[PDB]
Amino acid sequence: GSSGSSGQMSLEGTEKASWLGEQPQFWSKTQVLDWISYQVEKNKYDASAIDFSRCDMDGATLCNCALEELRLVFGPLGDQLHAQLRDLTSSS
Repeated sequence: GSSGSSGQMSLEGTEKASWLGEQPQFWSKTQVLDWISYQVEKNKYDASAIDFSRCDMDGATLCNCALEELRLVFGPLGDQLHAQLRDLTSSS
């Protein structure tokens, strides 16, 4: 907007990620929703469409879920989330 106008609210947090270090297949009901916020805050998504109530996937269900599915549970944001999950499982 003008002279910053961003980054003036909650700028502290350094305790690793609850979903960092473990594959997407061994994720918990919390880790999942926890990973979403990360992609929702990075993609600048309003996050006023996704249905967290529908995201009951613990972990194995997320990696097993389908593309169109993630798009119906996380709105149009799924298209972006899937791309990420596709790399997590892919591994090196």
